[PDB]
Amino acid sequence: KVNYTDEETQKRKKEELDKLMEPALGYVTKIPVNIPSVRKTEISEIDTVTDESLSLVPNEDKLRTIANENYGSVVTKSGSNTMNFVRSGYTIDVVHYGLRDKGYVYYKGVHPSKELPKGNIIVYQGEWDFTSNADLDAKRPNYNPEFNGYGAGQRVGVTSADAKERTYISKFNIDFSNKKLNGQLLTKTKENQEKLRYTVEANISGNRFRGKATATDKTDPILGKDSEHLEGGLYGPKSEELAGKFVAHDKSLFAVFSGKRGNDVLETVKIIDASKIDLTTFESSELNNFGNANVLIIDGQKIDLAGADFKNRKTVDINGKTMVAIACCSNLEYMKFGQLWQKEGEQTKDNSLFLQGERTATDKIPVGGNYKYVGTWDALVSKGTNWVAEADNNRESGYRSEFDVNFGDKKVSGKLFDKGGIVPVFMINADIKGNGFTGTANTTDTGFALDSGSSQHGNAVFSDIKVNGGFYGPTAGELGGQFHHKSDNGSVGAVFGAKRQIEK
Ligand SMILES: C[As](C)(=O)[O-]
Repeated sequence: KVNYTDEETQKRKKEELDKLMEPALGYVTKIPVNIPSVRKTEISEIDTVTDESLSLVPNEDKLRTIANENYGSVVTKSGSNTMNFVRSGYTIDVVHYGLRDKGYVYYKGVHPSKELPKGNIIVYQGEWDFTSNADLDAKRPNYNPEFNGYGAGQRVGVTSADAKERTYISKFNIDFSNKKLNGQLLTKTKENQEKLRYTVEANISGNRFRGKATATDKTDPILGKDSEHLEGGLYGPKSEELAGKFVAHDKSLFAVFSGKRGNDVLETVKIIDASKIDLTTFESSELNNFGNANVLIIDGQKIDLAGADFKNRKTVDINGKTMVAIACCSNLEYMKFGQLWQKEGEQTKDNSLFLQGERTATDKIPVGGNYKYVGTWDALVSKGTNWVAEADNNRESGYRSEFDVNFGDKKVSGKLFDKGGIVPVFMINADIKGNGFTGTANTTDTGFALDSGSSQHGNAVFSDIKVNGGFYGPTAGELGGQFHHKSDNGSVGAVFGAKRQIEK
């Protein structure tokens, strides 16, 4: 009166929806509420969830604050009683009236899966929830057989919480051999009759899936619009569970869903490596990753690692912390490694090395043939003084990593050089198993001087340090790995990557 909104073109609307396809630990949206002069409020406030705690309900704090100041009553559904790695549902003020916030609908999960079942078709079952938009002109009946009260969905978004004695159940079939999923979102009445509301189809990439939800009944004034923007992820170390959301193409619905597979013991395969070595404790810890090795996830937030140079320094603010990553290399398409630390003004804290890669499928690991791989590496050795390897582009005399891989004998042989070194400082010997390798890193008998480069200073020696690595890319044309050891006799953390060679 008069109400002005931004004129959104169809192109802009698609772009907006496309943005919502970015993988994240979770997502949350506000339940729409009409201001007095408007007749329709779309679903518009859709935020990523970046915290990693399963006990934190997205925006429940914001809601309880408003509820309390208005004597409301907050109720929260998460599925916390069934799921171990995912949460899905709503937090809602059930005695809501007027123009104040009603609540939120969300999903989130922890430990995006780094191992998937090897193959076959696996069943996941869970629940789903939703909020509609608010619309006076959507033919939503004053009396609704499915939803409680007067004019459900008309002035305030209607939700799964408002249903009359109905349960909202989800079922999925994941075909891990073809990386495809299908599913059904159903409603069950008190008389135990099921009605299919949406069919879901999606493709799996990394530990995420992207696809669509097709409304089964387009005459439904609330659950009647298709989505071409469904996205979710597998969660748990071994894809024990899933969770995701979809947004109706007209922003008239935001649905979330969860799922859990049965107790059957399945064989799994590694799809992702993503970890870091702390350069003070020389301990390894896992990083969150969604299957894109060129994206570094810190505190549920992302750092693009790609850049114009051989290796690139990225500097990103994450929760008031200035993170710095030096990521190598531009010739590696399916993996990245390098340094990571917190910029503490002039100093630096939590110095670490990281490595990420997208594992080759086991059935694409070559069965025979001998290949050279060439790349570089990053390392810290400490034994009184510090010795360092910093990733570089000098194949002749730099910090070279060189490998001979014999796929026939399932052997990897590697050499890690110091700059100017004529003999390597580390020798790697490993066995190939599935899409990775494991073995040892050894210095020579009498090892290498901590360069310095001093005629009184010490020498470092390491014996049978455990090495873990993977093959990355469609046909294992890239390889990488790491090793770490903590000792008073000397310590080391090292990451390396290399690119398969062709004889020119
Ligand atoms: C193109 As890629 C290695 O980020 O899947």
